[PDB]
Amino acid sequence: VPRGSHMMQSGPVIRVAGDSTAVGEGGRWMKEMVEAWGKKTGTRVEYIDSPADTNDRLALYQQYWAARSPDVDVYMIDVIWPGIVAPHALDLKPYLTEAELKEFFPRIVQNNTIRGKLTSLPFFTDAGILYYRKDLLEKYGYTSPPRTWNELEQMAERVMEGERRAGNRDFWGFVFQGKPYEGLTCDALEWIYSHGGGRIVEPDGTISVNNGRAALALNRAHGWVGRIAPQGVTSYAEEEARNVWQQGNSLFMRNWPYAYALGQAEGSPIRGKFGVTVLPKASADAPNAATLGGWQLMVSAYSRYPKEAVDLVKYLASYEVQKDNAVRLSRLPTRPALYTDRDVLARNPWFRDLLPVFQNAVSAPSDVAGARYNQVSEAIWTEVHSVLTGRKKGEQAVRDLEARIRRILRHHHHHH
Repeated sequence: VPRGSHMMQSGPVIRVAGDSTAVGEGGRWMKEMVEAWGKKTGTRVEYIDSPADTNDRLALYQQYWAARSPDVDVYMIDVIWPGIVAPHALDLKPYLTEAELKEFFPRIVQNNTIRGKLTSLPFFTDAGILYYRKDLLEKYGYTSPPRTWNELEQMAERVMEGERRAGNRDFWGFVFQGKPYEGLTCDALEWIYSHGGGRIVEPDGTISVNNGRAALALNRAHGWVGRIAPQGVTSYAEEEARNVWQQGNSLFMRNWPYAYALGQAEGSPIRGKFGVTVLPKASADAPNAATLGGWQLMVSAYSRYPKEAVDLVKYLASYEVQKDNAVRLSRLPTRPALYTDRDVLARNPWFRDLLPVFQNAVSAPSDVAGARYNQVSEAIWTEVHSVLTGRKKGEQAVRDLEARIRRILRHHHHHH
């Protein structure tokens, strides 16, 4: 076969579908890392811009997976996607030693493990956290943020009485996401799990929510509505909550981490006045909780170069690449060691406060629900929202919610 520029060059070409280089800096950075890996290893690489919209990205990836296409080796997948994409993922478990796997938060490794397959490595993350006004806590004699829900409610009532007396009729104690949508599922998982009430649906498939601790969790949350939280909280998603908070009108907020940098912006009324920590829990013997978000890296089951693709994924999820992502882009690492890295904390000191968040991360039940996740989530947010609006109590809601999820997850073919 003759040589010439138009003839085939031998050798692998490793193709990554990552964040888009057209939108913001995340995709430009990710492509820079892929190209760096290619240069350091002598491996040709190509980069595919993925949609920023999660549903559009999933659709794009499904065009490849439907065909068992070899044309992407590495995909960047959402936290709830392992549960639906596992058959399209190479099992990474044989390629990682225990020492290597243990460097990641175990709850995020668990999220990515579906019927024993390690579908993907943790890349960067997000979870539900507590925002608190440190100025106001100091003013009212508190030296640390609340560790329990009762403390939260006590502090909220004291600070609300003092700020309303001083004349701010718009001031509240707590804002969160109470609207009947996906975000309520995430708030509710935190409430229930942090009361010792379980994970709604357990990783082994047990529908555990009909229990006394879960019921209290929900009744407690109803007890906030119109009292330490606005009556309108039952219509709030993430940005309605952030609006009240960022105006200076809430002592506490539950939200995702994106609100932190927005609150520190030049014109923000609350710039320099807040901290973050893990959400409270019912008592010291209960566990903490933070509903898990974020992104993972999968090697395609259809890759023609699985070993090389794995090498690239391990590199992208490595200590130094995650560190670069944290220092340059403020992405939250999936390695606990980075939360005490002196260079990460010099750039992002508040990251330290998130270590207990990710040590206590819990996932929505996408592992077990598969193609029926949205049905299960809708059941959860509907029943929980029924409690927040006073239309039913927690005991009935958790009973009704168990029944709803059982119907959704039941095998079609019954046998009497």
